Amino acid sequence: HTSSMRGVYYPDEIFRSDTLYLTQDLFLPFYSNVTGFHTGNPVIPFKDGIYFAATEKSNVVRGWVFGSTMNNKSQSVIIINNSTNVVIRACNFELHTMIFDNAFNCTFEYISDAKHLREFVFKNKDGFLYVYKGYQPIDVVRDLPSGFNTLKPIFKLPLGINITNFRAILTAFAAAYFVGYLKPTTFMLKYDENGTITDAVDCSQNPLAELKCSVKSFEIDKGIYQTSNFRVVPSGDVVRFPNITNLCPFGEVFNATKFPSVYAWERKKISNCVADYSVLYNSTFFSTFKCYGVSATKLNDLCFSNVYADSFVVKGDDVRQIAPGQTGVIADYNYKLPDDFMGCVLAWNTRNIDATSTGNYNYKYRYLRHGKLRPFERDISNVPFSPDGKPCTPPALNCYWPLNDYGFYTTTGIGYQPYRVVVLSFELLNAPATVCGPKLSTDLIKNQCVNFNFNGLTGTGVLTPSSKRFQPFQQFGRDVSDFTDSVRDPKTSEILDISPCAFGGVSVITPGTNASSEVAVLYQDVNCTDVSTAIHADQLTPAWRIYSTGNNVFQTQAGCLIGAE
Amino acid sequence: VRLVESGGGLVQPGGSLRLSCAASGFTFRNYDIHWVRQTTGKGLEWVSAVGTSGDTYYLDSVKGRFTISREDAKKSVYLQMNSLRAGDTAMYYCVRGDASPDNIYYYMDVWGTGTRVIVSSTKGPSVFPLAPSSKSTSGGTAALGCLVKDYFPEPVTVSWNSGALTSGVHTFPAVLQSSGLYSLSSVVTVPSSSLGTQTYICNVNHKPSNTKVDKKV
Amino acid sequence: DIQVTQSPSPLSASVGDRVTITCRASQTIGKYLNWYHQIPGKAPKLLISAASTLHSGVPSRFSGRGSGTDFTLTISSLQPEDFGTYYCQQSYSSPPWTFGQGTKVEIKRTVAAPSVFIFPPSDEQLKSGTASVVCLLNNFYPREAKVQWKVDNALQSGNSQESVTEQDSKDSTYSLSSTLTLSKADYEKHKVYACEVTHQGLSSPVTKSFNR
Repeated sequence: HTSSMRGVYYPDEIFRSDTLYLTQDLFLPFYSNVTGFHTGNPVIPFKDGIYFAATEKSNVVRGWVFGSTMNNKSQSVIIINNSTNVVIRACNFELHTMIFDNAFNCTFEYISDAKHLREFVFKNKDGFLYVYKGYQPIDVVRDLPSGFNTLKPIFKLPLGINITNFRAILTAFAAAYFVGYLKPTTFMLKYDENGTITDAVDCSQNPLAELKCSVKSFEIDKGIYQTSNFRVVPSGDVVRFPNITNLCPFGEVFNATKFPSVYAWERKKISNCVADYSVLYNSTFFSTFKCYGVSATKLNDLCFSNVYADSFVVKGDDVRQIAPGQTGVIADYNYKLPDDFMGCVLAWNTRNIDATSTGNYNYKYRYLRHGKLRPFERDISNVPFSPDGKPCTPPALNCYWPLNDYGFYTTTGIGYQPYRVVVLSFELLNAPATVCGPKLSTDLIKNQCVNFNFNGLTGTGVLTPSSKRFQPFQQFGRDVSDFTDSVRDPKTSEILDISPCAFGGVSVITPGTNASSEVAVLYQDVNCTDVSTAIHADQLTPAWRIYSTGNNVFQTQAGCLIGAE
Repeated sequence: VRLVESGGGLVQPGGSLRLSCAASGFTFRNYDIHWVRQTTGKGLEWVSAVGTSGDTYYLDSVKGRFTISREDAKKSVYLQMNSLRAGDTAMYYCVRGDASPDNIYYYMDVWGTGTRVIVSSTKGPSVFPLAPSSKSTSGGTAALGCLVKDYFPEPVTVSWNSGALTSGVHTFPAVLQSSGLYSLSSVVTVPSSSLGTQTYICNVNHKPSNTKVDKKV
Repeated sequence: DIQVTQSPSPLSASVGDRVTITCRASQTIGKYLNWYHQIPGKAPKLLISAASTLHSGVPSRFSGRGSGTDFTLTISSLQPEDFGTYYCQQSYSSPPWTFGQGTKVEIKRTVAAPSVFIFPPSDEQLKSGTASVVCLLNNFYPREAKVQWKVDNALQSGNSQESVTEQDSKDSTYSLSSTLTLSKADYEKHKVYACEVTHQGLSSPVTKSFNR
């Protein structure tokens, strides 16, 4: 009455050579509690993923009808084996003889014409029915024997129906069911010659199996080994970046019929938006698209604190000092940039607009100024300059205006053409998220080891509400080890976030695979007091199903060795 | 998480030749995919990459000539090379970019295997057998010679009777000459006794014209 | 752009584990710089993260530090399966993903004396009108020697190509093949062909020559 390493199926149909692949979608953990019925007439249980197995000869249990609640409440798929005529109907309802009951609406007629132990594993994921077939000659009549029973798929008809039950068992028999539930875990399969498996290691049954799956080898030597214990209890995934808000004004930036000079660059503030970032990627005519702080692609994944826009016109190839560190005449007199800019820049040609064949003298730049400009500094002064005071009335001796106008014309070179540079200054200061990517969010699930994907904080853990010392203007928070400690929700209900996770990754001490079969654990940094409480309540990350505790000893750097006294 | 390349390169400078980069069981619908150009003794000069959106990046030099395209369900990324010049003969790789916290690093997470796109002409290798056996140096230590010339591809190897003694020697990597052809100089150490003893057969083979040639030197 | 310069000299790894791999750049960057590794023959791979996020795949012995503009790559006890060239890349300029140059890590052993042997051109090559002067240099540890070509007391250079093999695993020595290609007329005009070899492990420059 226990699944002794039963229910191993191929995760895909791609042929693989001799390697050690790690499977995640595989189900039916080894040594699981199977609800075998060794028999409103049937005993139809909930599906939740099942494992079909018939240990009776003469083909007693030959029909199973998947679907939903009976009595004509939802669509149900009929899989009946009658005289080698497998007709898969998915339209008959129930107000052997459960087919001709009602004929309201029928569609999708599928006809497939053509001791014993037949194993079947049924999977329903995103509306896809996966059916596998496996046979193994047995001789005992006590219970389910051991074995591997490599499964092979036979039918993969989705039907868009979430199966939840199974019925229509024959009569006039023994007659058993042997249906067992499955749990989502991780698996490590072996690929031998001729495309057969013949060996599988479920990384969820014992710490020794987890250690075997860690180093990716079917043999463990003596010593201490551990890799993050990240293949014990997986779960779903939560997301962020809630429903969209008013559109970002980034579109109206690249539409002004007129643009300022270099010394009088306008600073437009952008806040409380959800930037699409579609005008930056598409329309690939930006000849100087560069990013400095963030990656040029990872823009729809972050929530910037505050973004701006700096629009000015430069002359051709003179766009080489709008980068952090570059110096020159347009880097300390007209427009500056900090050493840590953390933003992108763009520049597109405007030869057919800001250029004439008779004089386009409308843009100027500052090239004579006392000292250098500070990061993000603007000066629109207009006065003759001399480093001795010297009000310098223009025509007196040698006074001239420290502003040289450009020479924009039509018949010129590439390096003398008006290039409008729009500088987007991104920020990640301590402030609520004012600009994010066009994504959707879901509900904040509590007390579940789901991976969290916040505005800019990713990872995994048990998201649980708590109480700490937070500030209204502060959105997220880090720990001493540069790890995300707490973060508020961008949508609403600003509360604390995931508490400290499991107390490190426990190591597995094994004195040798060929030596013995014992298993012992070694916790890196724990107190050896609340470990049993966290394990018995299924709240700890390395929580094995078949696991116990014999003795815990607490010393300086204890590392309670559970497994040997 | 592994990417497998496909195809190679044989066309002449001035033609078109595309590449492909497959994927594996990893979720290849949100990560990035870029190219890498290794000229076997130069810098990894490639910046082209495509992201989740319609983002298409290229290099400042090869701009308006190459195009990139990816397919999520097919798990394949393409790179077409229009108007190919002669200064692009290198091994092209496929890389993936990912940032752990949100944006800081790319890490070039998973590489590929490579694809050589050479742009030149091909000929037939000419081996020079009949090395000087005994004309000026008989005793002491010496070496033989199986120099080959005039061959564009180099899927060659020179074995010494498939192994019969314990001396220890290896061949030399080929070198591209100024004309556009390669040349190899395979040598072998002399054992305690070689004059009038077990000879050696240079197994130079794998000619594009399917014409094998072997001779003892 | 962000011009990054690595160590311009390969570090011959002895039995010790004290490397000084530097990745200095022009501007200053906090952690916008990574480190990779490529064994000659295969594709590159990630070795060291941005000095604070070294993940799995690479053993925890390989450490990393960096701040400002001077980066240092501290490595623990070296392993024989962890040799090759280590590259570093800047992460500031996002579109121009420009890598570094390369720092080769070889094995250090005892100094060997190169057995200089120059061989005359083949007999069948003379029927085509060309001539190849090959000078063989094998069994030497220091990979710093350069070959000088002199024919009839005349300096010959510019028309010679050299090919050096990787460090073997049996004797940990190198082998060089310097070939000087000359025409038939220039070969028949001269008679003496000397192969001048200058090596550090040799007390005197060994020069071999032959007469036609």
